[PDB]
Amino acid sequence: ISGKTMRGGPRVPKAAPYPYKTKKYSVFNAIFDKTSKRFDENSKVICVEGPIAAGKSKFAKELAEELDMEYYPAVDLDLIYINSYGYDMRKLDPQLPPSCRSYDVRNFCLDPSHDLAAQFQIRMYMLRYSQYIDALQHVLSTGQGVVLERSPYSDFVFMEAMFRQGYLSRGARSVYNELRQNTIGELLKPHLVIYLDLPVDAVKKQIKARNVDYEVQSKVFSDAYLSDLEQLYKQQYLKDISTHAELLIYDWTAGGETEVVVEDIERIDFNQFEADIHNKKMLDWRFPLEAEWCEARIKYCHEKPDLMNYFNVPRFDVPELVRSADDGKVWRDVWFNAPGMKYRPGYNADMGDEGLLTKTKIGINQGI
Amino acid sequence: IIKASTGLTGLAVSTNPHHTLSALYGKILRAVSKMPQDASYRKYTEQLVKQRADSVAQHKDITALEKAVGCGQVEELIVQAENELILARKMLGWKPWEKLVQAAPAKQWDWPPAQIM
Amino acid sequence: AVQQVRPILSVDREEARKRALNLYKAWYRQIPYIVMDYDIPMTVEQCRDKLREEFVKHRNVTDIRVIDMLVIKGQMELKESVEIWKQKGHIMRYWKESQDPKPTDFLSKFIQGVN
Amino acid sequence: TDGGPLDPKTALARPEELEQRNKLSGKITVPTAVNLSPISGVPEEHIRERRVRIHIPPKNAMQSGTDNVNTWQIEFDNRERWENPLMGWASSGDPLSNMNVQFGSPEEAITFCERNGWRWYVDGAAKPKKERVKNYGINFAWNKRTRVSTK
Ligand SMILES: Nc1nc2c(ncn2[C@H]2C[C@H](O)[C@@H](COP(=O)(O)OP(=O)(O)OP(=O)(O)O)O2)c(=O)[nH]1
Repeated sequence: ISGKTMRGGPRVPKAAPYPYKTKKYSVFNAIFDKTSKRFDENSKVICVEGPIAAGKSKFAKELAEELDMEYYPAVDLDLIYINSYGYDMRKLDPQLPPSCRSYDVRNFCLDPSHDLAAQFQIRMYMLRYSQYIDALQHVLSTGQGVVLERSPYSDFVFMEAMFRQGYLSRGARSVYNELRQNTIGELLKPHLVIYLDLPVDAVKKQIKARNVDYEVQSKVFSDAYLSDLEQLYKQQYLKDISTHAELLIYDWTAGGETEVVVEDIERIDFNQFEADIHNKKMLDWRFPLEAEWCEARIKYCHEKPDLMNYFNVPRFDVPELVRSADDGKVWRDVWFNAPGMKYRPGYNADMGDEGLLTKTKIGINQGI
Repeated sequence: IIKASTGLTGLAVSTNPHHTLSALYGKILRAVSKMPQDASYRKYTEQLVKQRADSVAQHKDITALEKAVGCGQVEELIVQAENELILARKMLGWKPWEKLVQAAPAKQWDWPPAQIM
Repeated sequence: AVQQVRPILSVDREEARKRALNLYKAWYRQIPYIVMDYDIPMTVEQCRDKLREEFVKHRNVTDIRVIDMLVIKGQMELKESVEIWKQKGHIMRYWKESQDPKPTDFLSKFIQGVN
Repeated sequence: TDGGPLDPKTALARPEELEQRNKLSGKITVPTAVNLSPISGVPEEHIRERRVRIHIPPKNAMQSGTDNVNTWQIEFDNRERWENPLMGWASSGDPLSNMNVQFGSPEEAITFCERNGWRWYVDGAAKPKKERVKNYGINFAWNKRTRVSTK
C-alpha cells in the first residue's frame, strides 16, 4: 500500500467513483458498472486496534491522511440517541420506564452492574456492524480503502471482559455468542490490522492523560479488567485474525510517530498471497472473476437490510434482554412520538423540512 | 527514464528507491540510537548509514546513485538496508557490547590436539 | 560435582519422566498400526512386550540429558514408524530374530569357543 | 527500545510459553559424572565384556625417534582372530580391535572412558626422566675402569 510520498502526490482514482449513497447498486446495475475496475494497491481495509486509552483516533486520522484513505472512527451511542435532527433522546428518560431508560458509555462507567449494560454491549456490536458494511460499501464501490478505529470482530473481547468481571451472566454471554455466530460470517475479514501494544498500568496513566470525569471516578478501569482485555486480545483475537490479516504490533508507551508506521506498510508484499488460491491470508478478499466482485458488491450494497435483519433472533430465557410489554408500549408512545422521530427522517414537518407535498424519495440503506 | 529489468530474477524494479532507502536509513538511525555510545558497532553503523544517506541525498539520478555508492544496483541497496535494519533490531536484544559470555576451556583451540605439552 | 549446561527440552526430572511416558503412550498407539501394515510375524502383545523390554533396559539411567536424548531418539523412531519410512527388515531388528542365542554358563562357553 | 514492529510469536504467546522459552535459555545444574553408554549406540555385550587399556605407545627399539611416543592412546583388548577356510586371511569378529584413540593426558582418557562407560585401566604411568651425565672425557681416564678399549 503506497503512501503519499512514494506516489509523488495525492492519490488518483483508477476510474470514476460510484455514488453509492445516492444511486442504488443492484443486479441490473451490475452489467454497466463493474467492481474491479476501481481496485488498486490502496483499496484495502486497515483496522487500527488497541486498549481503552492508546491514542487510536489521532493515529488513525494521521494514517488516513498519509495513505489517502477514508477515516472511520469508533461508533458511539450518540448515533442513535442523537438522531438526524440533532435531538438527543437522553432527555426522554423521565417519561420512559426504568427498564427502557437511556444507557450509554458513561452510564456503564457510573453503574457497571446494571442489566441493560449487557444490552449496551450487544448494541455496540450492532453499531460496529452498522459501520463495517459502511466500510465495505466504500472499498468496493469507490475503490478507496478505509481505516477503522475498531472492528466488529474486536467486540467479543469486551463481552468476555464484562463476563469475567461479573457484569454479565451466562445467558447474556450465550445470547451475544449466538448473535456473533449468526452475523459475523457474512463479513469480509480486514486486510491489515495495527495493534498498539500497551501495559496494564500505562493505559491507566493514559486515563490520567484524558482527565474526563466519568472515566476517573468509575470502578471498571482497574488492574484486573485491563489485564483481561490484554489477555483476551493477545491470546484469542489477534491470533484468530493473523491467519487472514497482516498483523502489525507496535509498542506505544511513548508518543510515537505515524510516519514509520506508514513506512512499515510498503515493506509488506501483498502479492505473495495470490500465488495460492487456497491461501488463508486474503482469502475473503480474492475473487477469480469480475462477476464475483459484482456479486460481493451487490451483497454489500443491496443487501444491507439483509445483514441488519439477520440480527432478528429470538432469545427469551434471559431477563436482562426482554422488554416488558406494558413498558414496550409506553416506550413506543414516548420514543416514536418524540420530536425528530415521528416519521421517517426525510419526511418530518416538525423539524422544518419543506416541500413534502411533491417529495417521493427515500434513502438507500436508511434506518426507518 | 526507468530500468526495464534488473537482470536478476525475484527482484522487480523500484518506483521510488530514494524514499525507501532514506526511510530504511532513518529507521537504522532510530534503532542504533538506543545502543550505548561505547559500543563500536553503533559507531560503525552510524558512519556507514550516514555516508550512504549523504550519497542518497546528494544524487538524484538512480544510476548516478548506484555509481556513487558503488556497492551495486539500487534494489540490492534496498535489500542491504532492510537486512541491516533487521540486524539493528536484533542486536538490541542480543546484547553484544558486554564481555565474554564463556571463557576459553583448557586445550580447546590447540592444534595438533594429541600432544602432552 | 557441579556444572552449568544448557538443557534439552526439560529443566528437571519430572518433565523428562512425562516425556518418557508420552513416548510410551505414543508407541502403544502406534503398535497396532505397525502390526497390520509392516507385514511382520509378530503379534501385537509380543510387540508391546518388546516395547516394555526396550523401556526396561533404559530404566537404569538417571541423568536428565541422557533421558532426554533417549526421548529424542525414541521420537525419531516413532516418526519413522508413523510414516512408514522403513521396511519390515528393520522393524524386526528390535527382536533380533536372526541371531541364535548364546549360552551363559562357563562350561558351554568353554566347550563352544573363546568369546 | 526500538519503535518498530514487534515480533508476533513472542507478544501473542501465552505466559506458559514465555516461561518455557526462558527456562530453556538458562543453565541447569547437572552432575559432571555422566554415563553415555545408551546414547553412543554400542551394543551392551561390548560394554560389559571389553576392557580398555590407556597407555603410552611403546617406542620402536630399532629407531631413535620419539615423536610417536609423545601422545597417550586408548586401545581395546585383543579378541580371537582366525583363518577363514577358503583362502587363508585373518578373519576377526572384533569391531573394536582396530581403534586407537589419541589423548593428551591419562586424566582426559579416564574421563572419556567414564563418559562412554568403558571398563578402563592404565597399563603404565608417565616415565620419569633420570639425569645421566654424558661427556667425552670419561672415555679416556686415569686409574678408572671406564676407559674405553675401542677407537
Ligand atoms: N462497555 C464497553 N465500553 C466500551 C466498549 N468499547 C469501547 N468502550 C469504552 C471504554 C472506554 O470508556 C472508552 C475507550 O474507547 P476506545 O478504547 O475505543 O478508545 P478512545 O475512545 O479512548 O480513543 P483513543 O484510543 O483514546 O483515541 O470506550 C465496549 O464494547 N463496551
